[PDB]
Amino acid sequence: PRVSGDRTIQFLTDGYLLPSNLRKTAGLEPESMCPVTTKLLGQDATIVRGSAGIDLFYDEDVMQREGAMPPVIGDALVGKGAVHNLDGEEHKVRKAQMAAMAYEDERVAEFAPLVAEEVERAVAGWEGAQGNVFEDLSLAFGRAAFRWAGIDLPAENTDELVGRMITLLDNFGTATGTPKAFWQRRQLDNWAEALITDVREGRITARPDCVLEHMAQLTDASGERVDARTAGIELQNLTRPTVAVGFFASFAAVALAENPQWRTRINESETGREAFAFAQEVRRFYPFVPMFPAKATKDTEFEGCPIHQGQRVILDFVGTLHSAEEWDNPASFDPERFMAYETQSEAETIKPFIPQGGADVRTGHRCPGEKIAVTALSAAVEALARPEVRISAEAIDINYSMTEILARPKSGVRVTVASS
Ligand code: HEM
Ligand SMILES: CCCCCCCC/C=C\CCCCCCCC(=O)O
Ligand SMILES: [Cl-]
Repeated sequence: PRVSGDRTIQFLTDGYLLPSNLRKTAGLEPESMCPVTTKLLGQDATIVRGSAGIDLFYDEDVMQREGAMPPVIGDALVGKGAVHNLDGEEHKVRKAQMAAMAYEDERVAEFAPLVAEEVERAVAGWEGAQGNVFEDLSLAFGRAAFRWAGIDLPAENTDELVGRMITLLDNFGTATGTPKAFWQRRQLDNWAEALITDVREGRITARPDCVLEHMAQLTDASGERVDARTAGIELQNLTRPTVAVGFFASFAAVALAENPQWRTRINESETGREAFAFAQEVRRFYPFVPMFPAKATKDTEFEGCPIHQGQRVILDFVGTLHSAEEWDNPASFDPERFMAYETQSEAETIKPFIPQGGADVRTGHRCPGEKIAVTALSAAVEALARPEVRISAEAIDINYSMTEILARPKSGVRVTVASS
C-alpha cells in the first residue's frame, strides 16, 4: 500500500490525523494492520501500528535512531546530542545513566511527596480565584522536578526556567511556534551548560547522589566525561518531560468533567487504585505522541512490504493506542481497563500500551520516565477530582484539535476552587 507524492506538508496540516488519513488514501480498510508507505522529507517512510509494528520499530538489529527525527523538531524538543539520537553501545551507556535517575523505584519514591506538595500549592492558589490546569499544574510539575533533581535556585529563577520549558513544549510543533521554541531552547541550553560547568568546577555544590550531580558526572562508553552542554541537555531531558505531564493533566481535568461517576469513585477511595487506573486511561485515550520515527540500518521486509536501508519506519502511536485489534472498544474512555493493574511496572506488560514508547526501557529507547509521569499525573487526578474543584465546561475548555501538535484544550482548562 502506497500513497503517492511527498506528504511532508500534510504532516503539518493533519497532525494526529495523518496516519489514519494515509491508510484511508492508500485504500486500506479501517482497522487494517498493513503498513502504508509514502515520501516524507524526500525519502520513503513506512507507517506501522500494533504489536507487530512495535516489534519491528524496536528491533535494533534493523532500526537506528540517528537522523530519524527531523532536526526542526528534535533539536528544539530534546536538544542536540541527546540520548534520543544515539544508537548502539553509546546509547546503552547514556541510557543506563539516565534510567538510573528517572526509572529507579527509590528515586521515584523521592519524587512522589514533592509533586504532591507542589500540586497542593497550585490547587490552593485556585481558591476563590481563576486557575488554569495546563499552566498551573505544568508549573507545579516543573517546581517538583527541579527540587527532585537537586537544582537549587531561588523561587523566582526556578519559575522563570520552568516557564521557558512550558513555552518550548507549547510551541515546537507548529510553523508559527518553532522560532519561539528554538529561542527558548537556546536560553535553556546556555543556562544548563553554565550550571553543569559550575558543578564541575566546584563553584556550586550539588547534593551528593542527586540527579544534578550524576549529570555533571555523565560519561560516555570510553569513560570520558560528556561535554558540559550535552550534559546540560540531558539534565533538561530529566526535568522538562516532567513539565510536559501538564498536557496529560489538562486532559485529565477534561476527563473528570466528562466522567463524574469515576470522579466520585476516586474521591471515595482509600487505595489510590481508581486514580491510578484513571491516569493510565488518560494516557491511553488522549493524543500526545502522534507517532515516532526510526531509520532502517539495512534492507529488510515487513509483512511483504520492502523496507530499504535509510528509509524511515514510523510507529503510529495513536493508531496503536486506539487499534480495535489491540483493545476492546478503543473509542471508549474506560478506566476499568486498568483497574486490575497496581503499578506502572505491571502496566508495562501490556504490549500495545505505548503512550511513551514500547519494548524495554533499559535495552531500548523506551521512555524511562513513565513512573515519574504516572506519579505526577495520579497526584493531579486526585487533586482535580476533589468536589470543591470546579472544572469549566465551556467549549474552549473541553474540546481540543487533532490537527496541531501537541494537542490540548485551547484555554488550558479553566478551573476554580470553591471557597467560603
Ligand atoms: C508527558 C510525559 C511524557 C511523555 C508523553 C513521554 C514520551 C516519550 C517518548 C514517546 C519517548 C520516545 C520513545 C522511543 O524513542 O521509542 C520518550 C523518551 C524519553 N523520555 Fe519520555 N515522556 C514523558 C515523560 C518523561 C519523563 C517524566 C522523563 C524523565 C524524568 C522522560 C525522559 C525521557 C528520556 C530520557 C527519553 C529518551 C530515552 C531514549 O531515547 O533512550 N520522559 N519519552
Ligand atoms: C518524518 C518524521 C516523522 C516523525 C515526526 C514525529 C513527530 C513527533 C512529535 C512530538 C513528539 C513528542 C515527544 C514527547 C514529548 C514530551 C516529553 C518531552 O518533553 O521530551
Ligand atoms: Cl482492553
